[PDB]
Amino acid sequence: MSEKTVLSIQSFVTHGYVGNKAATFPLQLHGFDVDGINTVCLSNHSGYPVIRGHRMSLQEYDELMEGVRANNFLSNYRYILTGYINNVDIIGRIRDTLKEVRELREKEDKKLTFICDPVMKEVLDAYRELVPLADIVTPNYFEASLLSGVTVNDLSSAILAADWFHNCGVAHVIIKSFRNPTHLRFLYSVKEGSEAAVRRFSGVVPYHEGRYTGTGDVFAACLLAFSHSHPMDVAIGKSMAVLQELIIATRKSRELRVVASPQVVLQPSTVVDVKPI
Amino acid sequence: MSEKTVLSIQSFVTHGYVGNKAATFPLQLHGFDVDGINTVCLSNHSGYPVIRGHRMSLQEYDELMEGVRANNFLSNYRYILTGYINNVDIIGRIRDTLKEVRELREKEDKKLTFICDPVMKEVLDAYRELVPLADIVTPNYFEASLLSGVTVNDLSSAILAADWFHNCGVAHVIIKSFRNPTHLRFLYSVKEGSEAAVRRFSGVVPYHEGRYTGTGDVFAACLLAFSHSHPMDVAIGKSMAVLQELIIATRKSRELRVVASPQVVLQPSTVVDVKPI
Ligand SMILES: Nc1ncnc2c1ncn2[C@@H]1O[C@H](COP(=O)(O)OP(=O)(O)OP(=O)(O)O)[C@@H](O)[C@H]1O
Ligand SMILES: Nc1ncnc2c1ncn2[C@@H]1O[C@H](COP(=O)(O)OP(=O)(O)OP(=O)(O)O)[C@@H](O)[C@H]1O
Repeated sequence: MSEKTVLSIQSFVTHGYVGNKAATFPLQLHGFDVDGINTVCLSNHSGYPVIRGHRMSLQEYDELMEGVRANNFLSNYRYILTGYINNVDIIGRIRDTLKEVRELREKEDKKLTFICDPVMKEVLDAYRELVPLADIVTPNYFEASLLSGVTVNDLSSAILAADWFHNCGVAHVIIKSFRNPTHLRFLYSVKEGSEAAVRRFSGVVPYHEGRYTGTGDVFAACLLAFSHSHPMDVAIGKSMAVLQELIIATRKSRELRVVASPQVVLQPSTVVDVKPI
Repeated sequence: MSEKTVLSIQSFVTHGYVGNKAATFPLQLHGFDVDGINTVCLSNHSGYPVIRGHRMSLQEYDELMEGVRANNFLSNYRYILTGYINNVDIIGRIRDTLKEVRELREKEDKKLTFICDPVMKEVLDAYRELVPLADIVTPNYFEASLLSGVTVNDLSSAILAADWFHNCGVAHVIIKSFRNPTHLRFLYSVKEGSEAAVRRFSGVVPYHEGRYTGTGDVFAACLLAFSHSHPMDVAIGKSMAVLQELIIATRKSRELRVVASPQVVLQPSTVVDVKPI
């Protein structure tokens, strides 16, 4: 408990649990004031026969942001969370949105934590430019492979990928999974500065067959929430646990029912060991 | 606990607690799957020096709805909740959105409850056409005065206003307040059909000086939630209590901090007597 304000910039769907709908409830459950910017407002996520809706233009984004800036809302965000954007100009514009906030915050001696979930064209080049400004990044193995140039097959390659992120400026790197078969392994790598020694942690979670929509979005939201007063390694463990229990709860590519299981999001009971290397 | 699906059609702001942001969290806290349609996506509510953002056009609404309809999402809403729309064509279109859902539901022998918060031009005429389809309406005194043609000054006039709503087809009418000075009085009036006797209830809540944004939006959301398994009179009492406690909690035109007080939304402790007349 402290300043729990988040600007969350992600997709929005009317039906299903992805993007800002998936992120906002877990955050609010943990006491966070979430200011949302919906980069798209669609009918649903991919998977269905049909998808429709509105996609935010650069003009619309800029215009929204005029109000947000003019009314001094930028000074009051302790966190920025980005998810699915898929627009070169806007992900390109977020570099600016981030930079306006950080300077506003630093001038009043308050902190800012930018958590970038690099959800993935020319969008890749734009992410390569944005990720260096992140305090925490949460790539899946595919996104880590694309950004770093290193195919993330296993722990060793995951570590080389994570080094790329530290080299471009990122302190905290979570590579959320890679697949001995009946488990998924993750890597957390932390390097608190150029002249700072890197420490790595790894752990596993049981693999469950099938696909589950919105897992990455809920993970990032829980990571933010748990990172507020838990050390990062503990926060990663609790986030992995939330997902592990939610994926099991829906076993009784389909939705996670987070709303049906709020105590799981608040207080996961499954223990995930995030073990130092 | 039962089918807790809601299609909620209201405004959305990035900053502040109004519209769909104000409604969605209380509903989710009570276990509801909320499918949101954001009729506008603005930077903030009225009150600030500047307001900016996007307003949904008829074309956009229709296009969104194509996806929602095509994917058979309409059949799975137990509730429809409407709030701030302010667009003749769209509030005009909601008549259709409502009618598609009701027939889909009736054909599978399931129920539908439409709660209309008639937030208020040519918009008035359009509401006069939409309100007859509502199961529950939640006008403030101004909106009851505008719709009915009767100035709602006191209990007697509130009752004549409520009669207008029953006459055009509405079973459950809540006139949320009118101002002996240190209290606000409300009226709940129920008439379960043309050939059904009207019953009325009234109660009071302590008046608190100042303005508080989003009270109507949170009230309607809590009413829906509490109406699910409580009788309506009890549900009105609990909703009035939630607001009464939230307005007191922010005393320690400014925001209600619902996220800071989730147990108040789930389990209000203040008792509001909804007394039969
Ligand atoms: N069967 C599963 N599918 C997806 N995620 C799982 C599964 N089982 C466990 N998880 C947990 O969910 C977390 C997020 O999964 P992943 O790394 O695939 O993100 P993602 O691919 O972005 O997910 P999504 O695309 O669904 O948002 C993983 O770190 C993992 O611990
Ligand atoms: N000082 C107050 N201001 C507003 N609402 C209050 C106040 N004190 C108690 N309330 C409760 O809040 C409920 C909603 O208020 P009201 O009927 O004014 O809706 P509204 O005018 O639509 O509010 P808003 O415009 O803020 O959404 C009332 O029924 C009342 O019981």
